[PDB]
Amino acid sequence: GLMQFTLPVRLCKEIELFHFDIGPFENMWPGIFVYMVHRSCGTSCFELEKLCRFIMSVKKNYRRVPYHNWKHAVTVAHCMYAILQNNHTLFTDLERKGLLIACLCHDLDHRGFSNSYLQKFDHPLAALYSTSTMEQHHFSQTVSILQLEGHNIFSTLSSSEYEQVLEIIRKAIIATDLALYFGNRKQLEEMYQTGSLNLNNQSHRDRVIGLMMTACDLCSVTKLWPVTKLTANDIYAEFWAEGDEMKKLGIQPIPMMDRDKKDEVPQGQLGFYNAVAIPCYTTLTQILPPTEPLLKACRDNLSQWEKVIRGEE
Ligand SMILES: CCOC(=O)NC(=S)Nc1cc(NC(=O)c2c(C(=O)N3CCC3)cnn2C)cc(C)n1
Ligand SMILES: [Mg+2]
Ligand SMILES: [Zn+2]
Repeated sequence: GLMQFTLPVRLCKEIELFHFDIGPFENMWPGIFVYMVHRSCGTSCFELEKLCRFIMSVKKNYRRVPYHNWKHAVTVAHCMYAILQNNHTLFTDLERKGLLIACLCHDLDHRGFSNSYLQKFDHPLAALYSTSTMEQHHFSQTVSILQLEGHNIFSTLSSSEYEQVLEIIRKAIIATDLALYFGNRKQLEEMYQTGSLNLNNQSHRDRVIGLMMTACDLCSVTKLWPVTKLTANDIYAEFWAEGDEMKKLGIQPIPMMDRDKKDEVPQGQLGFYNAVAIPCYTTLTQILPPTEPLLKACRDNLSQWEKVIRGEE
């Protein structure tokens, strides 16, 4: 109970920053996650033994895919950690508990294919969950792992506190379905500009947690340029595999996913930053002023993608 995790000095300091990269040493990522729960939540939120057992089962159930992998899980949790730490007082004891767990769990057992590929493949999971297919899977896998023996990290919550935190986690994971992001951000835009946004309204909180989830999920666009650029390679390695599988079903993939259309990457990054990333971090920064570094770093990387187009790299 007196066993504080500590990190080497450069990590200890850099981890507080939004643009922190968790590094290539996989064996340090569990320790980094625990460090963030202890600072974000307290050293008493979770029985350490149960937490460590939970983390290692969660890790085991991420697959060896180029992008939607255990490193993505921890990177997304670290972004949520930075948001929580820069907005100390806005979040309940329960949201702080739930949201680092949701982020760690948000892509459990991902295979590196979109909902669309499953629906066109006719994957069993598309019959069981008609919308937000993978995301209902990820939540389902989260509940499975919580119900393994010695894995209930929530065991000392009351029955209703338990139900609230599993409900925070379920909405949080559903919200990582980017198809849902657009409406969620539009509504947050109106609510904030007409002045009706009320953080005491549970349905409003829900939406603000969903936008945080999109922001943390997309945080590859908010890293220093060399991190952003090398991640883009992993992201496209999955996209191109999915395009290949689309061709195998006899379907021209969208060009984003076609590996014969690599030259169009820089212009597709512009679209994505313009239609998705910048609007996301904009609305987030309006709602949560201290998250501004995410917007500023996204705009830096947009400017780095325009330089790629101008043959300046
Ligand atoms: C209905 C489908 O229609 C459409 O194409 N809409 C849209 S969102 N297209 C789209 C999205 C891109 N996304 C990214 O590059 C990306 C992601 C991302 O989308 N995901 C989902 C898994 C992680 C995360 N980080 N980064 C850099 C790029 C281009 C060229 N196009
Ligand atoms: Mg996902
Ligand atoms: Zn994700």
